Amino acid sequence: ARVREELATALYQHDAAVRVIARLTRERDEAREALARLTVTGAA
Amino acid sequence: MLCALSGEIPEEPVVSKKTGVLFEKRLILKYLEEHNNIEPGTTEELDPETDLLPIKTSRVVRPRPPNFTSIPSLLKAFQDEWDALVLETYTTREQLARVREELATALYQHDAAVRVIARLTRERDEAREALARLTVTGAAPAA
Amino acid sequence: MLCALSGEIPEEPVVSKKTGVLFEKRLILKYLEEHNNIEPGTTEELDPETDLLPIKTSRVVRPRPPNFTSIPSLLKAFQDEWDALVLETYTTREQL
Amino acid sequence: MPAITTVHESLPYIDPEPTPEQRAAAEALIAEERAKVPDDPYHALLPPPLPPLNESRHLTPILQNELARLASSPDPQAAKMDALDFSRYEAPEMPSIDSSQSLEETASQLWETLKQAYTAQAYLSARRAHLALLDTHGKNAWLIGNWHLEGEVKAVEKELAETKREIDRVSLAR
Amino acid sequence: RASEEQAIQRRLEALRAEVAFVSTRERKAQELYRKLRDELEELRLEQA
Amino acid sequence: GTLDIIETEDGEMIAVDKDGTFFSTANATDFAQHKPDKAAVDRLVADLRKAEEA
Amino acid sequence: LVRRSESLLAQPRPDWHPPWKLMRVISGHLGWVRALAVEPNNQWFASGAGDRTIKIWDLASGQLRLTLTGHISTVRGLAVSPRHPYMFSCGEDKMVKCWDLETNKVIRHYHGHLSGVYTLKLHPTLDVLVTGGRDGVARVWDMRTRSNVHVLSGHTGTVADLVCQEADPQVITGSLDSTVRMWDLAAGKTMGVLTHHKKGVRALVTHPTEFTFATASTGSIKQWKCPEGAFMQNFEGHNAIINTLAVNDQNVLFSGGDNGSMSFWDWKSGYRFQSLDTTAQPGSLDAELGIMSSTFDMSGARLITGEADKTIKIWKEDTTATPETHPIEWKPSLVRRKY
Amino acid sequence: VQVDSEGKVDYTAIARQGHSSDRIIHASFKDLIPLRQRAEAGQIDLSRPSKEEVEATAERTKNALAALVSGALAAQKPKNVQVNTKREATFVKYTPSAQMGNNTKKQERIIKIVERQRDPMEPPKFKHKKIPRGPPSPPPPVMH
Amino acid sequence: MATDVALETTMGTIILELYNQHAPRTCENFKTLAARGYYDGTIFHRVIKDFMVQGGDPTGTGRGGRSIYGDTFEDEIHPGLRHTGAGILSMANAGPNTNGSQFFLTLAPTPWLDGKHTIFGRVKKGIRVLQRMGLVPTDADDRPKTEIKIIRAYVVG
Repeated sequence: ARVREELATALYQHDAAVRVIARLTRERDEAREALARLTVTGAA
Repeated sequence: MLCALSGEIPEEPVVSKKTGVLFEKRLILKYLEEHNNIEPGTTEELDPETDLLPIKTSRVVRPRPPNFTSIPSLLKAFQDEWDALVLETYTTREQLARVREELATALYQHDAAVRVIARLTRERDEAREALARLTVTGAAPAA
Repeated sequence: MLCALSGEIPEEPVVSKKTGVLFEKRLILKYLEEHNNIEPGTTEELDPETDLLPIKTSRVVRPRPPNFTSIPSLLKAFQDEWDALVLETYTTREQL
Repeated sequence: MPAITTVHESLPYIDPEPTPEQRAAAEALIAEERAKVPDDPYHALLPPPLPPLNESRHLTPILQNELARLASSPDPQAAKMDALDFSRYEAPEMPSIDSSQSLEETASQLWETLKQAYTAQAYLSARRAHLALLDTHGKNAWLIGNWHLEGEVKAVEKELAETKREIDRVSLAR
Repeated sequence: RASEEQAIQRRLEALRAEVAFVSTRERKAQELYRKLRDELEELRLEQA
Repeated sequence: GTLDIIETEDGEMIAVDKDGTFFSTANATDFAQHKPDKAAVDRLVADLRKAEEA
Repeated sequence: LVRRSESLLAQPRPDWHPPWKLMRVISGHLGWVRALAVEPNNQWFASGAGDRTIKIWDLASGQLRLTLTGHISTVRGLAVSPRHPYMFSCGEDKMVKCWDLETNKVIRHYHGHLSGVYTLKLHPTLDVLVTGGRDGVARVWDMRTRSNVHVLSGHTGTVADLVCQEADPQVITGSLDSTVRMWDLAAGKTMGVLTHHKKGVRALVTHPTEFTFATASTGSIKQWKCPEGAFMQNFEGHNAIINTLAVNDQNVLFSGGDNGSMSFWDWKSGYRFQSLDTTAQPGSLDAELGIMSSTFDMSGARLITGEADKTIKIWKEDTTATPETHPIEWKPSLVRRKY
Repeated sequence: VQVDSEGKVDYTAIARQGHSSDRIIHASFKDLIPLRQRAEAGQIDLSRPSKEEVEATAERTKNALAALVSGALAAQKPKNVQVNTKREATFVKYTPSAQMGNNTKKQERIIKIVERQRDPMEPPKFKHKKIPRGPPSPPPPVMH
Repeated sequence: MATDVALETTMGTIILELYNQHAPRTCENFKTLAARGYYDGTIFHRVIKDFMVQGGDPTGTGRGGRSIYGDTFEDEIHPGLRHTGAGILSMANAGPNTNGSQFFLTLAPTPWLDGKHTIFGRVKKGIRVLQRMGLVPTDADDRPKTEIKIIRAYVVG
């Protein structure tokens, strides 16, 4: 029972970490694309 | 109600004075002797002579099937129950080992996910700091 | 296992700190209010908040029903049969 | 109580649901991080391993031998132990007393058959007494057992419903 | 739920810090624009 | 549909009532809709007039 | 059938109260004493009698401080104001007088009762006095302007009693038409009518700490719960015309019966812990035995009764009494008690 | 015709006929039972209202009685000459409905309402009529 | 098949049949709201003589709706069912698809609400209760002077 509770907590933490990593990757990709577009354009 | 130690009806049900968990008297005494007078599932110390209060009530009448009306039939049923209990204990041990292996794998995966999330957060913070501090220099034409 | 006053299976069993009798919580509260905090069957006073200890059931282990196929039930039946056979053998030996 | 104390910036009820491609990329990054460094078998979050059969404080040596015999079987679910001698409790047939058999040997065989028949008759009388007691008190015993089983099932269902309601309330608040 | 509450508090603090930094950058840009307008007005007054 | 006719296993016609509106006309809001016939009203008026003449 | 409660907690077990004994008898009045009013500092009390005088007596000594005249008929009401130096008398001469106690003179008249006035109550928080009489009307008067600000109509008999309390129902008028009326003071409308009594309601009282009151007619005392007037219990066993009623801060109901009878009850349980019969002053007839008015002092330790043999009787509770000398003889009977 | 909780014809509409909903009317045998013995009755709160509710009721009742005192003082001694030249107008937004046949939507109106100037010397205009008393409120059931 | 729902009113009992094969979603919405105790204790807020008995509001005003599909759901007009007499159970809306938790018992043939409201049932037993519901004094805004409180409405079975 202790091992099953720890495994359920670990699975929930892994799902939360996967969602957080996906959100962070999306934010970093958006920031990189915005920086590239700002460097390409120049005029704001 | 059922005994906390075995999950069945206790012949001599006794409840902890601090925890309120009912269990068989012999099973509770064996657990206290094995765990040095510690209640099962708790870190508190349980006195077998002071913290245990017996429960006085009517005896539980078990339903007797008509098939187990003979001594050889009762012996065969007892042997089958013992074999089933041994098989259940072996299956529980195997399931506990598999759950421990899965928990170790999940802990390793969670540590890897934490490290990857830290690296991605550092990269995203660096990108956000670069974009926020992006001072617009003079866009001079290529003369 | 049943309530001392209600006589049925209590969903929230409580045990007296002086007598150890299991009963229902509402039935014990009604009996304490009616008899001025007196436990049923005892002339000593019973505190509703102190002398009554609730019973908590843990579902960690698998539930074993109280049937004839249980190992403790089979052991008790074998012990009762052995005691009856020993008493019958002693009576038959005395008669012989 | 779980020992997981890591904090990850995850908002399932607030942030958008990641796509399957994004989930696959996150899983690939997690696998790359897992291949970057070796796993620690002595992690504090991981509980201690199960002890052996001989090292168990509650398992007896006979129980350890039975567990070893069950584990040695290819099918532990179908691993049935050897049954006892149940043929001795049946009706003892007449032994074939040969003409060349001695008087003492025939008398010993007849005495053994008579002892087996007496044991079978005692078992049959005990079965008849148990059947009489069953015919006397079976309705009451079955009613009491069914009431106890129904009460236990109702208590288990009430506990499960309370746990589900608490989980739903916690999920709604979160 | 406990982890989500802690992460929500941390993300709210981080978003507040980022919004404060963006507002400070906008205020610095507004001050630079005001200084440039004042310098342009001074140059136009000096030239005329 | 308020009263239900059932031929039971003994082959006798039983008539069970869902409500209690048949036995006593409590729960039956059509107790106002009862109209006594001419003979009963004439009997009542005749008895009251007999008490008057007494 | 309406269900009852079988818990055996619907009948409270009575608390022990010591019995009461005669202490004093004060002569000098030449009429039946019908009014009684203890001043808020518990030093003197006020008796009004059939000789149309109001006598002020020292409570500790029973010694005649003063006699005030000015009524011409029997004085029926009397009230010493806890917020003003005023005393309030009503009479059978239709007069409602306000006496200034700093001058011992009548300074105000509250005119408008068409017949003799029987009752008079001061509102505990407002500056209002309430009279009822033989005209079937409870007049609600403003103290300052002498203005009859409410005419409480609806009774068809003599309004014989009346209580004022700080919460709704602010007026409670018992009448000789056997009804009790609960009145909202702000509108002048009947909140409720209680018709449980069979005969003329002559006595009312309110409990000092509980939000309940009691009414009394001949052979019957009824305890009721405010603000809905739900019937709480019966006080039973006083088979006489009950003129008065006095509950204590220690939960004592005192019913005085016109034939000279007395009952001391425990308020919460309805148990009669004492049943007395008063004695007449020498020279009186048997027919002159009767408790006509009663009150407690502010301490609650003395019962003052004005009696139809023109007397004032002080009653103390017995200090040499214990629960063993006077045991409670109450048992939880199991009777249907046909209501 | 209404029904009660268990289901029977409810006859409390006859006792309550002619009375408002806040009127307390005892009309059943259940009112003759003591509160402690009255079936669905557990804990009964027998405490006086707190100082907040007591003072709120005191304020409300003394405002009503103060209005009555003002009316009684106006009636008791009139102020010699009954005129008031502070005749401040009251403005009313009146939206007409359709009436007398035609159903065209008439324009909404703004109406100035001013008290009329009265002669200070004018005596009371009309005599007082002695009309007999109306019937009382519908009497309650007799709960003996 | 038609499934039954029992309105326990302060006028009598109304047993309604519900048409699963003609307008399903409204029918399990009605069943789920009735069995959960949601329609236990509301009022019949509108009564118009020879037109309507309409109720189901949690607030008793005309705006409440707590349908099991969120806050509202869509219309399910099937042309086989038309408002054709006294006692028809229909689901009422306000204009386009706004179906909440308000039900609508037609008291007379009303062949002008076809296609605007979702006919999803019928009064099976107890039409005299609805007839006495229609003949109640209503003051100005079709709300009755007295209260026609609903207490219970159960699947019976």
